[PDB]
Amino acid sequence: PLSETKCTLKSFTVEKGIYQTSNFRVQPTESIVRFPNVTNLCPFHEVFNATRFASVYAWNRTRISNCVADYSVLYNFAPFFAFKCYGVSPTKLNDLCFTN
Amino acid sequence: FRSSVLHLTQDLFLPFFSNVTWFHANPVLPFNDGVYFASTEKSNIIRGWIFGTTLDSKTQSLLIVNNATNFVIKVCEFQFCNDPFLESGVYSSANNCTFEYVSQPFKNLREFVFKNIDGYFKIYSKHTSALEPLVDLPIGINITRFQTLLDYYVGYLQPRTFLLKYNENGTITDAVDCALD
Amino acid sequence: GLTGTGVLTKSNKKFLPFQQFGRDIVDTTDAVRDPQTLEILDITPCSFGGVSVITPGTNTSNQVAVLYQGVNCTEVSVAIHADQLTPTWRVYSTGSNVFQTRAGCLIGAEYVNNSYECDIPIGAGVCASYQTQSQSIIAYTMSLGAENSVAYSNNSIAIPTNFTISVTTEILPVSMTKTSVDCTMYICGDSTECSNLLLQYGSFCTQLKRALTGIAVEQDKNTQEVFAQVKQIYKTP
Amino acid sequence: CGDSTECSNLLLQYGSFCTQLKRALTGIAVEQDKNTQEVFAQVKQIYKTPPIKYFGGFNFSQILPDPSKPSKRSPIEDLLFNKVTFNGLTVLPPLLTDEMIAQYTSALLAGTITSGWTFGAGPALQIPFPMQMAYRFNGIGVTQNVLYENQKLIANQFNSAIGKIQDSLFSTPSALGKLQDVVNHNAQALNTLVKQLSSKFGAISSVLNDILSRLDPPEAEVQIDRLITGRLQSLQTYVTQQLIRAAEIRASANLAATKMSECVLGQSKRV
Amino acid sequence: PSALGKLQDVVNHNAQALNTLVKQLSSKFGAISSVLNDILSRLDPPEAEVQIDRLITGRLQSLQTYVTQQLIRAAEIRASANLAATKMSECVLGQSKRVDFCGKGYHLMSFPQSAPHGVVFLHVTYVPAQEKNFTTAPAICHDGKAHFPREGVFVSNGTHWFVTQRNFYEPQIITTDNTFVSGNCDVVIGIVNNTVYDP
Amino acid sequence: FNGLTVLPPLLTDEMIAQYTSALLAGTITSGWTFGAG
Repeated sequence: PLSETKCTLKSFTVEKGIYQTSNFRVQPTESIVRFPNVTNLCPFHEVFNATRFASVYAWNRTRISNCVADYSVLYNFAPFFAFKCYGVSPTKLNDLCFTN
Repeated sequence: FRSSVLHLTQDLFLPFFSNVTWFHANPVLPFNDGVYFASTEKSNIIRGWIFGTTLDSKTQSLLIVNNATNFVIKVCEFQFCNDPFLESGVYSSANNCTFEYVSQPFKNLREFVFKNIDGYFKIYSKHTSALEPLVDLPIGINITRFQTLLDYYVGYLQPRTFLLKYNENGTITDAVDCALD
Repeated sequence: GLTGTGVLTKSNKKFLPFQQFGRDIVDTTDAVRDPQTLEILDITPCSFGGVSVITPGTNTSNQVAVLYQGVNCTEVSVAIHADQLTPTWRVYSTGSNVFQTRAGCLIGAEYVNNSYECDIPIGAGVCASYQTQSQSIIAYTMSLGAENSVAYSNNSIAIPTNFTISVTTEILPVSMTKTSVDCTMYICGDSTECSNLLLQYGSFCTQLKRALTGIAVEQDKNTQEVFAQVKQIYKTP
Repeated sequence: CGDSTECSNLLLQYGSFCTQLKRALTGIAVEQDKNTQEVFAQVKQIYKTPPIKYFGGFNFSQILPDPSKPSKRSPIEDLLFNKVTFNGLTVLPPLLTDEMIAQYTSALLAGTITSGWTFGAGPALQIPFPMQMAYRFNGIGVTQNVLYENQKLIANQFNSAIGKIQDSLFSTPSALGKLQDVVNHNAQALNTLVKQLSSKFGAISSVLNDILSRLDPPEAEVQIDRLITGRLQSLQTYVTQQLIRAAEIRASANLAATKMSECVLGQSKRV
Repeated sequence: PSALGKLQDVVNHNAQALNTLVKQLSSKFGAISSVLNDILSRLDPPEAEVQIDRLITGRLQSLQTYVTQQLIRAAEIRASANLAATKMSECVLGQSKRVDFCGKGYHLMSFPQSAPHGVVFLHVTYVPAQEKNFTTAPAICHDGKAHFPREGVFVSNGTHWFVTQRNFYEPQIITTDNTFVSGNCDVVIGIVNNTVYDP
Repeated sequence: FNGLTVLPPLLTDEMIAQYTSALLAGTITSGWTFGAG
């Protein structure tokens, strides 16, 4: 601290007394995130666990809203699916928010 | 949740000592930035309200039904024949019904305050004072008029400034307006 | 979405079933709610303050002392043990001389039970000095003087028999220097394009010049009303 | 800025205003201690009262310290003490505690009741209180025999007038509003300064923890500059107001120091 | 050497203010450069008016701050000069009776001395010393009448009684020229009996 | 510098010394009579 006092006074000599130099702060240790929890609701596996998968000539459109998009229900089933996307990345999609 | 402090709030409130309209126990009533509703009739028959802009099954309207067992909300283009009455006793047809909700089930006063701002729809209520929020609706319909179905009162809100007082427990005790004196 | 930093402890606040967070008079967040447990937790800011250095003079010694203003040493010990303190220099840590005052914690000196005259004011009636005790730095409580008891009675009186002549000094300032500013060479400086832009700001230069002229005029009357009290010049025989 | 590194680099270009602010605050802090030093430290000896208290009929029990209560103060001092009630802001404790001021006051009272005016212009002598009042009676044009003839009446009147002061200062709570106004003015400025942080000066948000941690694009330098200027102006205004009030505080302290020397340590003839 | 620091602090402050004011010129307030002679002679595009406006505002603020500080110091110096002018008129051109105003003790005379941006006073005071204890009495009775001292106080060395002044020990014989009669010997509390001389 | 000028005082040090000498002479030769007539 003597060198800090010399730098604050900009001199090599210093008389007797008390001098303020800087401040002290306690730094954080770890991070904590507190978000919504297990109480959720999203039916999304209904368009995967069926038999009549909307025959090509009579394809059916199903809007899915008011849900929490969790792309982990396909791994619980057979992993024989292929996650081929166009224009969107499967990694930056997990942290997005869509309407319909 | 303030604690023992006086906060100055500027929002849409009901001005003190205003002109209210008294009815008995049905024309179209305008919806000007919220409508105040109150009823103290024991064994009330009037149960439900209608919100919309054309009310002829051409635009997404709002309809709610209240009873002593639950509270359901159905938002769609309900077609009315001549007048609502209180089951297909209030509407006749339905089309493009993609949104539906439901609420939690559970002298005497019964107050209600409606508001539609920023694409949200919230309603306050209290039974016997301050009104607490009950349920918010993320629906983005364009409400223009107001209509009821069956001794109720109708009042309009205005952007006035008020001073609220909070006690230790965090409840509103008194309020003071900023006009008329 | 609510971000911040602090210490989370349990409080006795009783929130309402539709409240999420709490604010105080100065509108700062001090209480939140857990979306998982629904409990009452209070937020307190982490420790901070200033640092002061006490030195007896570079020509006498090279030993100093550190003072942490407004903090308990129990937290300072934890912040020194774990690398969580902002000042990276920790030289006064391996010492059994730690004292707690009402203005903070002092590290680098020892407290004595004797009273002396205050030399370097620390705070809360505590001063420090540099005595030979092996010379070191000591801390003590400042004294007000020496106790004197007057012999009061019903028929007692004191009359002096001798006297003395004393001479004292006193220094008082009278005036100061005089300065003038152009406001043109200082702002733009030998520039024509910048000078055309200053004309839009008004007459601040006029006010500055008037204030400086008034100060310069007052500095002369200050001396005139002090040294010109006589009208004639007297000479000694 | 507040716990921020990007905003701290933009502040280094504005110069050394922080140094001037700290110097002004340190000067004010030193002046606030020297004001009390030049008022309550005019004596060098600590005089004490004798065990027996008989001064010819004058009762000073309401102004002398009471050894029963832990706080070594007089009942009037106790009444006066009982009737008078962040993010970079720190309050510094005073140098002299209340007990030292009480000891100074007790020493002044002892030197006044035991010596009178001799301890202020040299060594302290001893003189009885009636003979001391007889000499003060001559300082206004009244002969000394009036006191020797009406000592009992004068003592009764003095004891009644001293007792009336407690009732006069106990039923009126607004008698010491001058000291409360200073505390109120000092407390309101800090609250205003801490409230000024929740305002915007041409930016998208007012709170500091809303844009200093969420703004993605680096083009927010012009937005941070507005907040920097707005928060520097408030500090400058606060320092200016403090420097303005310091002059009135110094003037009041000088007037009090002059009165302490001209009314307590002697008898004045100024009307 | 540090006895005259009051006059040195003013010079130090006045020198530091100008140094800070001239140092403020080498700073940028949101521009591409800090020095004035770097953009005022090299800016090719004429759309840099805001770059000069920022510096103009930043320098005007410093000028206003300097002027405010000088205005405050001027009032402080005016108060000090008024106090000095009052002291020069009260302690030098006469003998004052104000306690602790023209020195510590009984003031006699003062001498002024010229100093750079100041003035020095040399106060001459009177301080007693070598006090002794005696026995005093309020008054005396001779023929049933109370005799009060005109100027002084009644003292006794143990056997005899004398009268002297309160500022110097000089015993004198109590005569009718030093006392006056007022009242009887039954009203004074703590009175003593003695003899009064009548030439 | 860059527009900073220091103005000299009106009275020189010799005039202040003469005033001080006149005050001292009037004090040592008259006392308190030279200030009231």
